[PDB]
Amino acid sequence: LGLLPKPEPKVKLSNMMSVFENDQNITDPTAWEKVVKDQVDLRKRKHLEENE
Amino acid sequence: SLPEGSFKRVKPQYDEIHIPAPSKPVIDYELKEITSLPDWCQEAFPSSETTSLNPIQSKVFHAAFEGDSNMLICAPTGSGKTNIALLTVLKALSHHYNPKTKKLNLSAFKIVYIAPLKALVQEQVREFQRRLAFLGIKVAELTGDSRLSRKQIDETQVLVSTPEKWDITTRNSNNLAIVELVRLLIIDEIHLLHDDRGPVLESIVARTFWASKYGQEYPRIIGLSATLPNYEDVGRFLRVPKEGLFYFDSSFRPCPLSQQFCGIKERNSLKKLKAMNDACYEKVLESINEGNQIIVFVHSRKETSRTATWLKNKFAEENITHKLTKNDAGSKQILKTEAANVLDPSLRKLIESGIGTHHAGLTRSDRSLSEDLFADGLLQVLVCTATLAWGVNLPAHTVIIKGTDVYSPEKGSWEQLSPQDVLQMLGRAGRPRYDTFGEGIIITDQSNVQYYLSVLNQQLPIESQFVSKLVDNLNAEVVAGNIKCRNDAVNWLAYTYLYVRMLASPMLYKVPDISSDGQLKKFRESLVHSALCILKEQELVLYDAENDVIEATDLGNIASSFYINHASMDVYNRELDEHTTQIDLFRIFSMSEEFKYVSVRYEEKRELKQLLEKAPIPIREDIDDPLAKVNVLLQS
Amino acid sequence: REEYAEQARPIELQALKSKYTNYDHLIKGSLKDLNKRKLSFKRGKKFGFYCDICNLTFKDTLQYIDHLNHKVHAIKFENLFDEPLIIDVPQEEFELCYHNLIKDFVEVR
Amino acid sequence: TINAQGEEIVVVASADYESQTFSSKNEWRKSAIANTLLYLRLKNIYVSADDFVEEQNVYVLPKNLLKKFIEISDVKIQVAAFIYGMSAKDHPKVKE
RNA sequence: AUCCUUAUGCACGGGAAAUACGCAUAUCAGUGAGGAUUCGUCCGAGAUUGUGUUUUUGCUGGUUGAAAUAAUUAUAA
Ligand SMILES: [Zn+2]
Repeated sequence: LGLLPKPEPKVKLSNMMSVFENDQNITDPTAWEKVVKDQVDLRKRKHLEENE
Repeated sequence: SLPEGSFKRVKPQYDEIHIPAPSKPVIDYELKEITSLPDWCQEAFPSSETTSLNPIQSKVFHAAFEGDSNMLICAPTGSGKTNIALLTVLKALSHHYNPKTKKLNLSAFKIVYIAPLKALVQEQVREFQRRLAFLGIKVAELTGDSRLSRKQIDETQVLVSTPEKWDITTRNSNNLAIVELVRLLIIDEIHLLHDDRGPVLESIVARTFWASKYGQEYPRIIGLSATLPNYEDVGRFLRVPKEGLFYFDSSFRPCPLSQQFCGIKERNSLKKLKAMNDACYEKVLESINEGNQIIVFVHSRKETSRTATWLKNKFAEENITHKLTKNDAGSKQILKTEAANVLDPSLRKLIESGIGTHHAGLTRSDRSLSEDLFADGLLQVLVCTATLAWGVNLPAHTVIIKGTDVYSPEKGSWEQLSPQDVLQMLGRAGRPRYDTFGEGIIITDQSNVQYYLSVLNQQLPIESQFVSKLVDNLNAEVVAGNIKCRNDAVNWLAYTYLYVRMLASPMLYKVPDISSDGQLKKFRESLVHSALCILKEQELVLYDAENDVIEATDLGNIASSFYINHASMDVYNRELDEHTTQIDLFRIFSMSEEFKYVSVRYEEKRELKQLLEKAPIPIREDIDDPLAKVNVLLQS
Repeated sequence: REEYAEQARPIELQALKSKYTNYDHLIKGSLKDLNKRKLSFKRGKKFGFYCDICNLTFKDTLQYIDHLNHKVHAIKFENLFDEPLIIDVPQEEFELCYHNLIKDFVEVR
Repeated sequence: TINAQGEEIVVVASADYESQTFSSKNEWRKSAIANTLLYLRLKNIYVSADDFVEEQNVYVLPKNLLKKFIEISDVKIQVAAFIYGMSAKDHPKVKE
């Protein structure tokens, strides 16, 4: 119904190469590295904030 | 902003925000009645339905008789403007026309009404005839297809002209007597200045003030417009005395416009278009159950027919009968009488379903037919291009604008819907005469909604595009002989509309001078320099940099007379040659800059192909090129 | 609207006759021969073969002539004016008429 | 179109695409369009220069008439006019 | 207060499978379903029936012969 935002893909270091949905996966390689690593560390850090 | 959005609905395909209808006006005033008028003016409103003027009109009217001064009306244009103009006309007539002696003084006053479009000119003229018939006035059209000659202007009193033809009439040196005789200069839709025809209006305005100083009696100038910001700056452009300025917001509109957006969340065009069609269908389904007659605007004319086909198979899949459940016998009759007889763009079937369409590229007769049928109401849904909002007054309860990106040959790129067009599309709405309020709707991409909210609030100034038309206007003026030097040019440019706008916001319109030259002397003179270089290159005018002397050439005079653009002019200059032949003549004609906006079409292409085989005058270009299409149309 | 509901619930004509009677001139609508012409059979297709009696146009020749040989087209042709199509030989037919064939033949020749 | 049915010949209206046409270098279109470039053919003008001899009469032809004749002429088809003049009093053997 | 054991829920992460995962106004079932054995006995949890999906469930992205350029009006006669 659209009350929640459509989920993005869940990237990892393995799914890194295979996700073309978001841009820059090749075009901006190290920025993309910062996006996937920042997103993984964001889910992990969100987990730690949940336990905390 | 918060008051504007009251209520927001979230839907799977799209997020729709529903703006409530505007507020009703506070009454600090008396509604002015008709019996308060003098003897002759009581037939100004021969059908007096209310016997009282609308919220906008009364105050502006009595102010208009009270002062003789330059006036400006920023208004919803809810039919309120027509009567006001009529009444000022009657005043001028009374000033040159005695109350006791009922002989009308014909040769004294002259009147001009500047209506941007030929069709709207026509409509206006019938209105003026109806209202002014009792004095015995000739109200006739001076513009374009009107084809009035040297004499009839002299015979006539009230004139209704389009901006272009009025410009060209007043530019010509011999008629200047008529120009002096005109006391009353009415400018309808002064908001046109935003668009590139607006340059003509500001040039006309400049000519009225600056060009006639030898007789030097300045006519009454009345601007009439949709409500717009920077009204004050507009007055400083014209003369306007502070009291003549009347700013009225949309709260004074006859039918309050309920503003509605659907943001589209999709990106790729194949699903995006489908989502838009689904949204449109949903809106139509909500509307028609209420007995709502509806218009759907689109970008292109080819889009219209396919859209209507989509509504026919989809809408009919849902329910066939409800669109016509009433007078199906007479609907079958009238529908077959209209569609089957004159229509041949395979548009008959759409008419027959009872969802019709109107666009440039539909026959003149078929065109009038579609208008009339949608007026009667056998047409529940009307798919349209942008012609109707701009041209025709006929309102319809629900108005949907489908899409954002329009293709402009100006850029050669897909731009967003321009505010000045969006607004006039929203103007046609629930009918002021019959229905209570309108439904506006904009089918749009969500990212640009943030932009459309603001530009739809009408916070945007009338943009001055004088930069393109400066050169041609200056050339024409030199042909008039009014400018012998750069200083004269910039004095004329002080009465120019870009001048005011530069003063307001120098860096927006790219004034480098800024702090230097409060009057922008050196900026004005620099623009004149820039103009006279390119003009001199086109051998339009004579100019010298250090000595500064101006004179008009023959080519410049020709461009002034036939109102050729400067680009068209230099194109003619080089492309015409001593040895050029019959084949090349058509090619050059096609190259004329006025055809830059022309382009070949895929529905046109079969007839083009049939033509170019049997065409007597050969074409060096080929079917894909618009020039070839132009000159084969010329041959036809 | 009311009229719509109700509907839901000379010498030139003699020349037209003179046309649709003699076929030798009617036979040829093909004068274009091979040519390209740019633009439910009712009220004409603006192209094809024109039958004004029933207001139908036929894209092929055998349909245009065959329909003409059909009774309905002859019934309408008669209902236009008269019934000559249905209209013994007491020797005056070949004497006077045949003599008119020789006479008119020499007049044309 | 005229078409042949079984043991028959019938005039038939056609459709779709028969419209492929060649007509490339021929008829009016291509040569007439090619005619505009004919003023360019007089920028370079040369003849194999024959020995000048007073024994036989010699002709003097102007550059403008020739140019106009070239303009009126065709790239393919032969265009031909007559030419007239008279002997000047400087040389009777010269024909202008 | 620290550390540790079991279970549950919450989730980061890492895998494996979906020929499996279920549901039942159904029947029976530690008051013993269902199986093993060296013949002494041992293990103790689902079994029967019907039915849904099951070369899959919900969403996205790209490529593509799958397909989809507004209006207007100006001459000297
Ligand atoms: Zn017939």
